Amino acid sequence: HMGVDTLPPPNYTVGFKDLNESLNALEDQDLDALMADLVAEEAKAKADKIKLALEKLKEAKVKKLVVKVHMDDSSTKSLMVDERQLARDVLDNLFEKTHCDCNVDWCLYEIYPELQIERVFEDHENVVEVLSDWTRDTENKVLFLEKEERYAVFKNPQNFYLNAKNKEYLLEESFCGTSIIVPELEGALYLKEDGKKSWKRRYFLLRASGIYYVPKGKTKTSRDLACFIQFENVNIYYGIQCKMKYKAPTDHCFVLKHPQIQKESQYIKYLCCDDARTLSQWVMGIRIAKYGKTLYDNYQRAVARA
Repeated sequence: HMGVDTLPPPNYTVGFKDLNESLNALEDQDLDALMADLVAEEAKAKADKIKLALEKLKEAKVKKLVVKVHMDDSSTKSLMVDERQLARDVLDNLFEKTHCDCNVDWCLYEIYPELQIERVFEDHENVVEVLSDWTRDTENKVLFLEKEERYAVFKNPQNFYLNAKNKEYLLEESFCGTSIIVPELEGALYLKEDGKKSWKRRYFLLRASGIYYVPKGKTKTSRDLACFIQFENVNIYYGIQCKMKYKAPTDHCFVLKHPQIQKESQYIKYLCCDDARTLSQWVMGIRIAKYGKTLYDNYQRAVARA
């Protein structure tokens, strides 16, 4: 019932040289906002140099991180992020700084350059929590960009649960109820074998708790199917260049990985779809499954800011 293991059996700045460079990278109002919290022309260059040193003598309390966020146009922004802040808050901060259009597609996006995987942050996720799993010498980056797939189901619920008013009923039925209705989603995918550049086609089914399969005949798709993986154990990511790197049949790949793992590992599960549409279906479906009603709330909170 538990399925495959996603783990083997039983930092203060991210994107900067040291705590100094990160604080030197803060905007004016932000540096002053930190000073306000921390306590309880040539003169500017020296006064803000002392604010730095004063601030650098400030530990305990609500723990803080300075996070470099990478923008569309290759610029960056350094944000103060304490451990109570969700992606929703960091987003709200980025909407103020950038004066963007505040559409629902804007999101934080993590990239793992070594593992070549990437995913949206969900808006309810604790930013510090996510970044804590990263190593000291990490290549990982946080991006601010538009991903119009992130709330696909809420814009077009008919495209996943296989008119303005009917969409409403579908979502209310699917989300605004006693329990979440996960899309009826089943099909063949290619599962990468542990530690090998080889892939096997298996028939898989989406359930609220995880991905399930038909073991070996066992009455085909009956109701005594086995558990491949539970969603509580993993985040879902896009896999990049799985074709070239692992001989994946296609480049339409998702990756299921425990947050903690930061290196090539056989506990990381790679799945390959036949086309881009099947990938889209599975990613949205697994996200609906894992996050349920929270995802719907995330959507509603975003539409309010639009």
